[PDB]
Amino acid sequence: KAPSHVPFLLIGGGTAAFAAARSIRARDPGARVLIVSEDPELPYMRPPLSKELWFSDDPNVTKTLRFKQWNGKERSIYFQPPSFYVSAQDLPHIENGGVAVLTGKKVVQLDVRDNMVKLNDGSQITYEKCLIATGGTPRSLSAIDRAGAEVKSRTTLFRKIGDFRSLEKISREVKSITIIGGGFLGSELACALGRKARALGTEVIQLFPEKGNMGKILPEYLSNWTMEKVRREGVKVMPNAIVQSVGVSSGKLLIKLKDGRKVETDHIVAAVGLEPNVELAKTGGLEIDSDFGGFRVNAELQARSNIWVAGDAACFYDIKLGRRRVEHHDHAVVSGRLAGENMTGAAKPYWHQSMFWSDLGPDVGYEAIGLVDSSLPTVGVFAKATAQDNPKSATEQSGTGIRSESETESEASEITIPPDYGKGVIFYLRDKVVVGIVLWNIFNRMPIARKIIKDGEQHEDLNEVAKLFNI
Ligand SMILES: Cc1cc2nc3c(=O)[nH]c(=O)nc-3n(C[C@H](O)[C@H](O)[C@H](O)COP(=O)(O)OP(=O)(O)OC[C@H]3O[C@@H](n4cnc5c(N)ncnc54)[C@H](O)[C@@H]3O)c2cc1C
Repeated sequence: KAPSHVPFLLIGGGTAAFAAARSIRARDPGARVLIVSEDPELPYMRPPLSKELWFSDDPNVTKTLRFKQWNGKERSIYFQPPSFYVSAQDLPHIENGGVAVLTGKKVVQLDVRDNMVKLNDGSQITYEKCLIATGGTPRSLSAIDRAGAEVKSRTTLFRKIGDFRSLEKISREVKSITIIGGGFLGSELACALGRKARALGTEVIQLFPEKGNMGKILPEYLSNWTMEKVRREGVKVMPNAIVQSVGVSSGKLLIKLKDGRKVETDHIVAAVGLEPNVELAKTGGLEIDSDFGGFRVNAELQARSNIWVAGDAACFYDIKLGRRRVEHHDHAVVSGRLAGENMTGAAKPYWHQSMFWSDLGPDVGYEAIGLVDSSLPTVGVFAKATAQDNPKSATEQSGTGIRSESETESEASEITIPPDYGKGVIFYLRDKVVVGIVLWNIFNRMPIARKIIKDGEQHEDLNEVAKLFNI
């Protein structure tokens, strides 16, 4: 089925590859683009898998994957209808070109000098320009790694459609599920599973070594508030939990913690970060970053004269922060688009400041930008929330749940300071300069946050700065 040659080859069929395909076709209306995708699905967005797809009373949603946004309006998880793609066989000579996807196929060898890749089925494909957009593989716990096949078979590493379907099934079938990891994803899943368990009368546990949810990122006040929110959903949250081992004890999973607590459960979900998919660097002879992970690229996202990297797999040069890798939807879209533009001769640098967002449900959301690390000095400024300061209202206003879309990618032109907390802004500092911002239930203000960080001025009074965020 695979053609012998394609002008544009995109390795991996995720968010970054789809953005690049769209960019290439916009700039070159007759372009011929092939996406090679190891997963059996056509390109789709990930955020709904831990969010709106769980907030449903319709059993058909697991089959269609057409979810309802917080505003009640339906959207498909897929970036475009399957009929918008051309067949890989037709690609070389179909009038006006198109975008094809080879699903269920892995690129296993990259030969840079020969502009060639080899698939797992032995197929050889040459390219003129290549994007690596392979994303990452979920990290496991060493305690699970060392526990043997039975424990492993009863642990979900949450990333794909397949994991959504298998976990949604498990949540209807078993009595107890344990999430390991306190980050945004672990916490989203805790809230999603918690809501399911309430209707079924079952148990959800979330455990992590930090003092509270998102403890590596949020300062203690807001980390603690989040833990209480998750507890209000019915979830048993266990902070200061260091996993010693995991075994099977008369049919149940048994998690032993260093402090002496034991946790008995039916299934485990791990959400403890990501290992960038860099296997192709071996045969490709490409440099990887041993400190931050990922393929090292220049300002234009090039690994080689005709090889670019975008999305989760890229270790890029952040304009403010230096060598960096992120796991942001926004980054995958903007870096993928830019790769596509540069593959069609734009030669433009990656200067975008990537934003991140998380919704715990329709009532609580976060946004983040820049260097966000709870070990840094911070200043938090908080206020009571208004009726509009929640993900649902933000989605009602914008028409979308993908916040990188509603926020805009832009930075504000100017930021003239105007002359039971439920929202706020948190500034992360270096010598009175703001290097990162977290927004709690404040929407449509990311351009202001980008402007503050880009300008890099010293600020005498952060309480004045907070007025820009309507605090
Ligand atoms: C459940 C979940 C929820 C998330 N929610 C948010 C959110 O709310 N906000 C936010 O900012 N970010 C969120 N993220 C992160 C965001 O989704 C990612 O940053 C984004 O998916 C990265 O896109 P990508 O194209 O780089 O990688 P991916 O989407 O991982 O795509 C990579 C693809 O390449 C395939 N592949 C790998 N190797 C090969 C190979 N050799 N040959 C062929 N194919 C290969 C993989 O199977 C995969 O399909 C979430 C992530 C997850 C998993």
